[PDB]
Amino acid sequence: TKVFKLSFKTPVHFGKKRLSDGEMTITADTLFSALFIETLQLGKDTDWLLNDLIISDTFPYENELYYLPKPLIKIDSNHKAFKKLKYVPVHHYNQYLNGELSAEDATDLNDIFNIGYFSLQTKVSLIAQETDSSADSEPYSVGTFTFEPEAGLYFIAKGSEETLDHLNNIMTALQYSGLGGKRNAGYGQFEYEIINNQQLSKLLNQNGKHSILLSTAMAKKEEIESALKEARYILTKRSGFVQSTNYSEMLVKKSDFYSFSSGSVFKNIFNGDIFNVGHNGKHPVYRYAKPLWLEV
Amino acid sequence: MNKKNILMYGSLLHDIGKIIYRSHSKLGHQFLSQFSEFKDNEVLDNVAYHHYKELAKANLDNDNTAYITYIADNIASLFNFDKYTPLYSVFNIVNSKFKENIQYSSGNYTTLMKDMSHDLEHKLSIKEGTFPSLLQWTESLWQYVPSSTNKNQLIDISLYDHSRITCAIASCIFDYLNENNIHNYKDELFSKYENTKSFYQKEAFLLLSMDMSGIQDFIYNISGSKALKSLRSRSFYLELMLEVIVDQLLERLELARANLLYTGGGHAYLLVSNTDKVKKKITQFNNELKKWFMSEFTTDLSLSMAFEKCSGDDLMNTSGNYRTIWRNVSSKLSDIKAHKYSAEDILKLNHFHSYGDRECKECLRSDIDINDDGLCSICEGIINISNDLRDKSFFVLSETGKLKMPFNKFISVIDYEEAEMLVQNNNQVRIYSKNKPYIGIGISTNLWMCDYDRLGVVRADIDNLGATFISGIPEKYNSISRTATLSRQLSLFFKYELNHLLENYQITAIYSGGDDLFLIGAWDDIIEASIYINDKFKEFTLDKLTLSAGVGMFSGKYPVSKMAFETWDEFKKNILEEKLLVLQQGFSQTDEHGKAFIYKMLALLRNNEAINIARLAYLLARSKMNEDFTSKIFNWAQNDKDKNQLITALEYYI
Amino acid sequence: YSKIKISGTIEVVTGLHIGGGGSPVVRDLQTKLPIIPGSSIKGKMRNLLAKHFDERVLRLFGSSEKGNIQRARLQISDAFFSEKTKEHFAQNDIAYTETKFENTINRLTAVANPRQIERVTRGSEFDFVFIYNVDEESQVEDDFENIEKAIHLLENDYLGGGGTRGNGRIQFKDTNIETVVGEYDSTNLKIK
Repeated sequence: TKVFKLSFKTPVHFGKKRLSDGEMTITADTLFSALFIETLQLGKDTDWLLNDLIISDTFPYENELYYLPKPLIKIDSNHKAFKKLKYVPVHHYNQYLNGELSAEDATDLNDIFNIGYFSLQTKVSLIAQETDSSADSEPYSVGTFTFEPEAGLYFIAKGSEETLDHLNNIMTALQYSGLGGKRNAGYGQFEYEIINNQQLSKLLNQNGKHSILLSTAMAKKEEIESALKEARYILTKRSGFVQSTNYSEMLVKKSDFYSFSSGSVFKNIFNGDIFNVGHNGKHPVYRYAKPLWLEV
Repeated sequence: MNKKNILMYGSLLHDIGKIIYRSHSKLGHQFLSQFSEFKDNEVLDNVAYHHYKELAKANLDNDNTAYITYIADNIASLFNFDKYTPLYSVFNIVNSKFKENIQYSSGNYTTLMKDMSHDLEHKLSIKEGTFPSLLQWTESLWQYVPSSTNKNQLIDISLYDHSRITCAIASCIFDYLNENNIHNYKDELFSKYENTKSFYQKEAFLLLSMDMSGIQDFIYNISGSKALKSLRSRSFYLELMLEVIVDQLLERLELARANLLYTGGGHAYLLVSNTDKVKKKITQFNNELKKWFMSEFTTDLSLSMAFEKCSGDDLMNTSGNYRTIWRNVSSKLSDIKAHKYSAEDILKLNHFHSYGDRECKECLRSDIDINDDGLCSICEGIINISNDLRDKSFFVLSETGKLKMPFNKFISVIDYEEAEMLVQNNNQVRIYSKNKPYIGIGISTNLWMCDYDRLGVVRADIDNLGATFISGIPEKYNSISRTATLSRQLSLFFKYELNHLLENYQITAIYSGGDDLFLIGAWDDIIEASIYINDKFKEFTLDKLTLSAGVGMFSGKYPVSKMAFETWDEFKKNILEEKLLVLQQGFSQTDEHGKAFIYKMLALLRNNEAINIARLAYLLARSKMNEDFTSKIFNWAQNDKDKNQLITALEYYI
Repeated sequence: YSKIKISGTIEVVTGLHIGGGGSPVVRDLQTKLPIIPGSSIKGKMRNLLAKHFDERVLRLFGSSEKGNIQRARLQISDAFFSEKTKEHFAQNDIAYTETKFENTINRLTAVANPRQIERVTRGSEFDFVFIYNVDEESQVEDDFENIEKAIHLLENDYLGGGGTRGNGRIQFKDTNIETVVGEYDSTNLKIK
């Protein structure tokens, strides 16, 4: 159960809906997809790395601070500053759950949150009839994000030791390919470091009555009734396309799927599952929904 | 007449007679005793007997609407009334006048009296469903008529506000008492002061609130070439969905349009009765609405509704519990937002493999089904309503239309003459307007929406609006009616002054309302109007509410859904007023000083090193600008603050 | 299955001008230092190599628009100033970016219309990285020959705007090729 930390040195585009849209963090779905396809490019055995690996969503970090997303618990007071905040440092993570975080404290934390910036890159396309004959060029836009020199992303993983070694190898291999969006266009390379934060390790090693879903998950058919007993949650529509499956890419697109977001609180833990979103393809296409809980 | 309607009509005019005196109960009764349409004895009794001294000997039946009208006045609210008392703006008292030592005159009330007799003679008619018209006329006519002119009381409450809140309260009371199998109101309430206090403490009202979930993302996934035409209609569409939703709700609860107290953003607030049937109906309607949204959007928009029990005694700000119930309903709303769907709901949700085409180029949405030329159905209707939004101003809820509404209904657009034809047709229609007053055509609902028409984009939010809406004025003016009137003023400003002031600016109004101002236009015009709007706000808020605003310059033809996510006196006086003008004059006096010369200046300033100071000096020397102009630029460059200001001014210069 | 890494430096013999802002040049909105967005490299390379002739282009860069899925075999990232150029310029106190004054003459009027173009400074060096994922052992030699020709063409051509008008000639130095994924040898692959 080691955690990986990522550095890019070149901006990467994530994106939610349109190429000009930009993001800082990705969900476990994309990471699982990318790691899987990288395994397939290496051509190793997927079953081991199919139903044994547990991954968190990606999370931003700064020079020396690690953060987690905001738990959607019901705090009874200001209800303005707390809305604007997304991420919490580990220093006061349990303090916020208790209620020690002050409104001015939230103000301060939010102030420190400068961990990158967003930008729009313009690109022009002359593959059209602009060069061939009488026509115009095709400008379009992309959205990219530039992390600070000591800023990047990290995930929290758990599984068997053999699973961890395989993940290590695959992560190395992927290091040089991309992630995010326009990988081949010059965005999203990375060098990674495995660091063990004692405090975060403790954070994973608590025990309590609540539990914070850190990944993008959704229980099976036969667990949902008992899972949804007392929860505070957000649904997050996940859509997207697929790579080297059927003849027409524009014809291929995994069906819109829904999962809980990454700040929900649950009473009854559920194991998740890797759901097939496949239809009319030459292979099954995997979307990831399996939780990693922080039990407090 | 329906006894509830009799209540409605009488309550709405219970305190009308003040205006006649200002030109009481008895004066109102005599005046209203002249008119063929409104000559109902029980309606006249409501006006003639809204005072305790009058109720003492009225010898009315144990079941009389006059007693309900009396308690409505008390819940909504030594006694020397000055007819010349001016109405005071609450905004001062919020963080502690209208037509500054101004004073009203008698003739104004007489003028209103003539106007009211005229509109009573020709414009108003009594029927099963004509209350809304009467309320519209009352609103239009009384909006700056003081309700109470008591010298020892802080006079800031409209007669219109008084009337509306009283009518709503009375309606609520009537429902609650009738549903509680209570008919002898004389003994149920008026018997003893202890019995009156017992009813005050008795939970009789619910505060109900509504909230759209998905404002930003659904308003903001536009990438097509019709960015203005798309957004202008999208904002209106979501707003109108809200309006039709709430109106349907108010119809179902058989309640009056007065009972709405505020709408804005996705929020809306209503005062409804505390009965079981009401709660069942709320349950059913909520389920239905959720079904509709899920049949429609499934994530992009949802409605959460929450209600809380209350007694009017707290509505009297008795223990400051009015703010507490408001915060409780806000937390309740967030709890409903968290639990949006059930197990079976999502069970269907994740199992729906359907043959679908691709995203609408306008609608960044895959689920909806394109038909021809990469165009779906709902989006197509959005383009149609955009084209008719400017020219045509009247909207109608019809069974056949171009816009799909949540309650299996459709919206179309018409002319004033077509609306008159619908009155003759007697169709189940409601009129939705472009801020059109003095209409009086069928159900003439003057809904408020501000439709006015590199690029500059300015986005502004009220900073202290969370506190103003709830805490507002501490401990002494937190009456339900009073915060309502504060809301009313803010609403009317943000939907009327936003129309009026924009006249001289090359700006189209994209999103205005609640506390959100989302404006786009010409960069220079955007900046200028933003300054104008800040100053005008600081006038109208009497420097009590502040706004935070940002302006960003974006290239044309950009996807605005990406522009939006991008987005004082110091700026006005120092940069624009001082530096910008002198620089402009100098560049006027000396020509050839193109972007080359200025750009060398920019280079000189941007590299903050002393040798660069010397370079800037020499370059200035090579120009031919008046020595005073060059010396001022050099002196400004020396100061870090003044250099940053000069840099900004010159960047504006181009 | 192996990946081959190709890193080196490119020198601006005559000033370079990409200008994503446009008359600006591409920068980082924080570092404010010039960069050359790799996609521009990719586009120029593709236009050249395709003009040299098609399957090979598809193999190299990938299109997947005709129903045939192959996936890009080449990844080209943007480049940056090396520390070397930065330290030299700071020591010698040389601005990074030049502002060239241009002019245009109307005919039948003979009037002057001033123009301004921001060019990257002569002599600066960019560190570039290419990644070639050899998906077919029995073709990689061929591919590199092709990539060689592409590089070669660029050596006598320009990037970006006004390249006919006299800017954008670059040079390639200190190219080293290393294998970083898999166990495939790279001691014989050569690029100048």
